[PDB]
Amino acid sequence: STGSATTTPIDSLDDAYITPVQIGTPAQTLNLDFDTGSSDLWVFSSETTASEVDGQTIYTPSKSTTAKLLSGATWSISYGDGSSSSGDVYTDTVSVGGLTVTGQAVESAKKVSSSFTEDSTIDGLLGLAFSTLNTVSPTQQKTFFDNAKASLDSPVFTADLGYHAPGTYNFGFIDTTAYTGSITYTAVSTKQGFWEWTSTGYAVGSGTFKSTSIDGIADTGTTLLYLPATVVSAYWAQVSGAKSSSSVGGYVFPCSATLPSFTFGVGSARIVIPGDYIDFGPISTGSSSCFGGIQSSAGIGINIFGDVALKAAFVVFNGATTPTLGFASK
Ligand SMILES: Cc1nc(N)sc1-c1nccn1C
Repeated sequence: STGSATTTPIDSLDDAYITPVQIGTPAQTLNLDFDTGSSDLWVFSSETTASEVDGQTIYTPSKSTTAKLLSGATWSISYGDGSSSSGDVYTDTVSVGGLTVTGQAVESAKKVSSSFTEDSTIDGLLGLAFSTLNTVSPTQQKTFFDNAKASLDSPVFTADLGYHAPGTYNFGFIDTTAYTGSITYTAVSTKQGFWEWTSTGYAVGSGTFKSTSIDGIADTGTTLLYLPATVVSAYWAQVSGAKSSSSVGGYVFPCSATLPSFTFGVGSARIVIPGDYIDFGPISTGSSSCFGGIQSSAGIGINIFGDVALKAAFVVFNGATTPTLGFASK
């Protein structure tokens, strides 16, 4: 089997991407944030504290003839930005782009933090990291991909995120029309539960490539590109007036700037992030100070190849017996 679904930016800055997901019988369609940096499929629901729902579409398990409470199971998760959610668990039928899993754990939120309530466009998350990170207790649950994998034509999914435009998540096949050139595959460590790999270096604009190993994770659920402070300083030094602002929480730059591109290495191959992709717009409405899309990972504890990087590539998440990651230009 295969599946194919369109993923759409939630706003004009590509702050996140939402993909429609069918849950239950009859189908209830929710728009979920596909997150290769976590491993829980959770939804706003009829169980979510009413004051914490503000415009999201909810899953109502009592209206699904295939829903079953997973008795005794609870979940609780917190993300790198400090947001969080928690609740109980149902199993139900979940379909993405025509690919169906029966018995998928659907984690129903009883509580969500303010940043979830405040984002009316995101109805929940669909985790695509390794199932070892799933938070359900006392019986850990499998991700949608883990449950689907044996049925897929090939044990892969691909992320093809757009810059200020829709893109595609495919399951079970590699669309050879969706990228240019060849796909370069690179090793993955699953030891921390992530799609963790090592970039071979970087360049800023038209500058020379610096060969240096940069461990990090391929994370569709993180907006920006978080890299070591040395690398990030080298980038922003090429932008007149750019500075790290403790009050804003990262590098800012004059909105009048033309940002340089940023290149990262995948083996001997190179992925070029256009300067436009690094612009996250005014820090507050009407400001002439703009927020940068490349930020320091110092104090995160891991480098993160988030959407800023991934949207410049066609990315293969290869779930073969030994997982790997593939990157192609597009
Ligand atoms: C700040 C910026 N740097 C580029 N290379 S294009 C660009 C920009 N200004 C306004 C919108 N966008 C995308």
